[PDB]
Amino acid sequence: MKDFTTYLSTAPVIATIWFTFTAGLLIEINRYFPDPLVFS
Amino acid sequence: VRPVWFPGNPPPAHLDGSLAGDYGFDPLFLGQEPQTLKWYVQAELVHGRFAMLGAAGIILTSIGAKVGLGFPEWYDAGKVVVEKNNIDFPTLMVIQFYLMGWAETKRWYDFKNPGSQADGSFLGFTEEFKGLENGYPGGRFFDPMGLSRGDAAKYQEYKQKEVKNGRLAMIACLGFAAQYAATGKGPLDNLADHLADPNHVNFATNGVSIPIA
Amino acid sequence: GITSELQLYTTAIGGLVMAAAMFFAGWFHYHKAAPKLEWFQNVESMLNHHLGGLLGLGSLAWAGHQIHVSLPVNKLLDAGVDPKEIPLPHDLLLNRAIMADLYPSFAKGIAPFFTLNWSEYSDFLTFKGGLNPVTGGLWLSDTAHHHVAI
Amino acid sequence: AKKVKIAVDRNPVETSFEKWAKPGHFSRTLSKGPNTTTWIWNLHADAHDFDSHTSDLEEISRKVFSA
Amino acid sequence: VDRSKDQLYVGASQSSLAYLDGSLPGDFGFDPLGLLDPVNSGGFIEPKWLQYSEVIHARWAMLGAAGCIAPEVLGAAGLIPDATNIKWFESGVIPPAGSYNGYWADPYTIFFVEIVAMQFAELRRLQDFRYPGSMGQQYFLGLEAIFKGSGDAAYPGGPFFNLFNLGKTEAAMKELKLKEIKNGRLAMLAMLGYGAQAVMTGKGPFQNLVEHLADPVNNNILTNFAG
Amino acid sequence: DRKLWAPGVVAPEYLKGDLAGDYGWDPLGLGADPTALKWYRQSELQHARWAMLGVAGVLVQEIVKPDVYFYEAGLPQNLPEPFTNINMGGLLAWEFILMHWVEVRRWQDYKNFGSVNEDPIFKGNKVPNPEMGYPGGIFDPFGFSKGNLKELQTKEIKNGRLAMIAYMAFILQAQATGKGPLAALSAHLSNPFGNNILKNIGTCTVPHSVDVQGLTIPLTCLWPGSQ
Ligand code: CLA
Ligand code: CLA
Ligand code: CLA
Ligand code: CLA
Ligand code: CLA
Ligand SMILES: CC(/C=C/C=C(C)/C=C/[C@@]12O[C@]1(C)C[C@@H](O)CC2(C)C)=C\C=C\C=C(C)\C=C\C=C(C)\C=C\[C@@]12O[C@]1(C)C[C@@H](O)CC2(C)C
Ligand SMILES: CC1=C[C@H](O)CC(C)(C)[C@H]1/C=C/C(C)=C/C=C/C(C)=C/C=C/C=C(C)/C=C/C=C(C)/C=C/C1=C(C)C[C@H](O)CC1(C)C
Repeated sequence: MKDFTTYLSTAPVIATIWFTFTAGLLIEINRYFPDPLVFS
Repeated sequence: VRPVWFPGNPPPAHLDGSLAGDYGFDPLFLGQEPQTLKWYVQAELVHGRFAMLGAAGIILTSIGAKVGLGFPEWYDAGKVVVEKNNIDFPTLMVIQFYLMGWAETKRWYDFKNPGSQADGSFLGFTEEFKGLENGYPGGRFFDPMGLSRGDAAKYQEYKQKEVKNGRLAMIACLGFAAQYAATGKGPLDNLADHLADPNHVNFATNGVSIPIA
Repeated sequence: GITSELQLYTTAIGGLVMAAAMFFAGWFHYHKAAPKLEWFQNVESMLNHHLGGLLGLGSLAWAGHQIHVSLPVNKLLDAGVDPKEIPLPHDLLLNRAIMADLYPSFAKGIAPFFTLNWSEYSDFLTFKGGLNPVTGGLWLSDTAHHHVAI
Repeated sequence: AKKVKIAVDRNPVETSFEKWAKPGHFSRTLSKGPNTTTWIWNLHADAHDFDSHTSDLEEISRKVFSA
Repeated sequence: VDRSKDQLYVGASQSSLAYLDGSLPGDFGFDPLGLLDPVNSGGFIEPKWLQYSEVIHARWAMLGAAGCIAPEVLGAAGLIPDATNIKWFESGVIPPAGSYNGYWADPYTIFFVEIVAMQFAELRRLQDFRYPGSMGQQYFLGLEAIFKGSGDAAYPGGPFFNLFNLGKTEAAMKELKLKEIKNGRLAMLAMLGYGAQAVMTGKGPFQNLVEHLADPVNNNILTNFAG
Repeated sequence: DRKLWAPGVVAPEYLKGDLAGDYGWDPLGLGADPTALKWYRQSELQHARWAMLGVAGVLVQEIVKPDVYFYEAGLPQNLPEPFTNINMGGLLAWEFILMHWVEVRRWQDYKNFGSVNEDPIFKGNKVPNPEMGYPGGIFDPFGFSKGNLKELQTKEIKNGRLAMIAYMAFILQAQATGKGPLAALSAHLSNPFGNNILKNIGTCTVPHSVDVQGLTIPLTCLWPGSQ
């Protein structure tokens, strides 16, 4: 298992997870707060 | 030499038989790292003990509903309690995470630092929160009858019973959810229907589990 | 001859089973039973199997699907029959009488093939050419004879 | 005349995640790790160039077949 | 292939005789595709698995060949009611071909029992091939005493699988293994015959025999191409 | 040197003729564990002795009261005049209390042999209990055990094993034909060919359930017979 979790820590895999998470957060915010153009 | 989940296959190296309920079952090597295994041992015990409470609670109330004492089904109890007693759902939910948050966080930091909760910081209590083993608190509060402070051989037997009954309860709770989804009825409505006609009322004839049938 | 979402869905499941099998074969033939160099160098045997087996049997099998499924279903579709009233493909396979209605030569079974009376199958093995005037595509009876000949 | 027959080797390569955690393992040049960003591009350009990783034709063929 | 008994069958080749030395039961030197050559063997194409699999197919086929025709024969003799006198392919194994309603449960209820029963029987048998003698070690309600095997997966023997300890001598046991394999190969071909004849004719194996005897010239495969 | 269950078989290494009625028969090797053999020998005696009472009860009752079907004698309305329509719950209360006592007394003897030989109220009364399962003393008032005990034990187990098979024959015959053992025998003799198992095996004459003073008791045949 140590080696497999080491593989999951490589740059492409971390980038995939982090950007999947970051994209999910941005998509879900726009799902619940649609069409935001200004801060009120 | 000890019995294993798949007779003939040697147990994996990291399952040496010391833990309760050790049958060499870890085909995905999820607990290979010793520090991960300690965390998972406690996770299995917390899951098992919650499942045992849930299975017994579901079974008892289902019996009461079956014999017409007025209890709701487990999948309807939540709505009936709040509406009948005029309880704010969000307020009850917040109180639950306060009380569970306090107990869980103290358990969390005893795993990270064993015996750290016994320094007297919580209201002056010292021994009751020292802990005995990973996942086995012990002491006067968690073991008031001291069944872990008597016969060592008896204590090990109880550990084997606890985890096995715990695993069975976890499976049973999975059954309650699957059976409610398939049949839409309560656990003892399902049991009563099966007993009336075992050959023709089972998962193979419920119209869901075997779609091709 | 696909007419329902169920038939499409079942093919998708089978594709995943094949996908798993391909990935298993790749692991198996590299980590477990890896061929030796002499196995790869049997170019004569490889060509025999890829010509007769991969292409020959593949074409024969597909011709089998066309004769027993594609042609009957597309014949009824081009006649205005509603897709849900068309017999399911296995009913065509198991009931020679239904096929004999669409193609009378089916009433004679496979005997004309074995007696070299191949002209009997002219009702579903054709040489029309051109295009089907209803659908604008090739006659499926032509493609079926094509794949038999191939 | 050589007989046409099935011929394999049993268990040639152990199934393990050890090399997944060692980028560039397949090549003698890259297996030592990066010192410049050119290493990163070289890792991907050479990944499937099997014959540049070894001269054994049998080893190349097995990689081709499973790929 | 040469039927009957012979020193070597038709398909025997000088190449096959290099490794087919006659030790295995039923070794008539017939391996034209050379699937039993030990050199550079692996996977499931190896002498042990292939010989084990042939016996397994032989034993299932012998049950199937007798079981796929028994209801028709006993039904003809009147020993069983006509309601259970059914063709092997109409018993519910292939519902599109016909099914029998009258079992104590629907075939999918029965099938689940088959899965659980066969998983235990089959996976335990597998472990004796992978780890010889391992099924006699772990507790199995005291039944592990009869699952020790003998070191040869195809012939476990023991107090149950060899109930009457037949073939006590090596010569006798060798003779019996030959008889088991030849009856098994005959049964395997019979099952293939049942399947092809069902598709070709749509009738049961017993009807096909009765009709061929009634008029052999007008009832055979050649006349069954047409209708 | 004793005769075994079959010719040419070899007795298990743990069956040396010490026990009465030892034919070296253990196909499933259930007795290989020495602790299990002692327990299984006790249960064999219980089945043997209860079965012999069962056969004698069915046979004697059928002769004395031919009009009563032993299979249905358990219904309260069929009880003799003094006990007719007795509360079955109160009747079960006596049996549970009294059988629990004697069975736990017998059970504790297995757990710790020789520990419950003495009367618990009137001290001084004891049973010899020479062997487990053979109390003696008050249980052998006529003193037959003071002789060739081993021969008698052989006779007991031989007749007991025969009675076990005999009683299950009564049960299956009752389910298939709905007649008692002697009534079934008379039916066979009158029409040996028209009345036998070949025709009756397909019929199960037991209802699906019966009502006993307001409690519905499920019933079942031993096979999926046609109701
Ligand atoms: C879980 C099983 C498993 C494990 C643990 C291993 C382990 C190993 N294999 Mg084996 N292998 C497996 C399965 C496995 N293999 C399978 C299923 C196949 C068939 C394809 C093979 C075929 C194979 C070959 C041919 C070779 C190995 C080799 C290796 C070694 C290096 C692996 C490596 O660096 O991977 C890291 C690589 C990756 C993560 C790339 C994954 C590529 C796959 C096909 C998915 C790509 C999909 C993706 C969507 C493509 C488009 C991307 C786009 C969307 C951006 C190592 C001992 C190599 C070696 O040196 O052995 C001695 C070698 O030459 N393996
Ligand atoms: C690969 C292609 C292919 C396939 C699979 C089929 C298949 C079929 N064709 Mg078609 N056909 C094809 C190509 C094909 N055809 C071509 C190219 C032509 C043009 C010349 C035709 C022309 C044609 C005609 C004119 C007719 C058919 C018919 C049939 C059906 C009956 C055949 C028959 O009598 O078999 C005879 C016997 C066999 C094929 C042997 C079967 C052997 C079985 C599977 C053995 C099983 C053994 C095993 C041990 C069993 C275990 C059981 C288990 C439960 C234990 C069948 C569905 C007939 C029909 O009724 O169609 C609806 C029919 O009339 N075909
Ligand atoms: C390009 C494809 C390909 C090729 C060339 C090979 C080649 C080889 N494989 Mg591999 N294999 C493949 C794909 C392939 N495999 C796939 C997809 C899988 C996953 C299921 C496997 C799983 C596999 C295993 C588990 C084994 C091999 C073995 C072998 C060797 C002997 C094969 C043999 O005896 O075949 C002759 C064929 C048979 C003995 C009977 C196969 C019967 C199949 C299952 C049914 C018919 C399939 C047919 C093409 C389509 C039927 C359609 C319809 C009528 C139903 C050989 C090196 C063996 C080995 O390593 O030997 C040393 C071995 O043990 N292969
Ligand atoms: C592996 C081979 C095989 C398989 C899968 C089948 C399958 C089938 N056979 Mg076939 N059969 C076979 C071999 C096989 N047969 C053989 C070799 C013969 C010749 C002897 C027959 C003769 C035969 C006949 C005559 C009939 C079938 C029928 C059937 C069907 C119903 C089965 C049934 O009701 O079982 C019932 C279940 C059992 C017999 C097993 C009993 C299981 C219980 C739980 C055991 C209890 C044990 C207990 C200790 C009591 C022991 C008492 C004893 C000592 C007296 C089914 C399709 C029937 C059919 O086609 O109906 C339409 C039918 O009439 N078969
Ligand atoms: C392989 C054996 C086999 C199997 C699987 C079946 C299966 C079935 N039989 Mg059939 N049957 C068989 C043999 C078998 N039968 C034989 C040999 C006879 C003649 C004695 C009969 C007589 C018979 C009748 C009269 C009826 C059935 C019926 C049935 C159904 C079950 C319900 C029932 O009443 O069973 C009863 C049958 C048995 C308990 C026979 C058990 C046979 C065992 C498993 C095999 C060994 C028998 C052994 C050689 C001793 C035979 C007797 C002896 C005196 C020679 C089912 C389809 C019933 C049905 O649905 O009819 C429409 C039904 O009415 N069977
Ligand atoms: C106890 C018994 C019967 C008891 C009957 C009684 C009290 C009946 C009472 C009544 O009837 C009356 C008087 C009058 C009725 O109005 C009322 C009732 C109440 C109905 C039968 C046991 C019957 C028991 C039987 C038949 C057991 C058979 C066991 C066999 C054959 C085992 C074989 C093997 O186990 C070996 C030995 C070794 C292994 O290696 C291999 C295998 C094959 C597994
Ligand atoms: C040798 C050699 C050599 C070289 O080298 C190569 C080659 C040539 C390739 C080879 C060959 C081979 C072959 C020929 C084979 C064959 C096989 C078979 C036929 C099988 C069967 C097989 C078969 C089988 C198993 C079968 C089985 C069956 C069964 C169980 C059945 C059952 C049943 C019954 C009773 C009845 C009911 O109602 C139904 C059922 C359910 C159905």
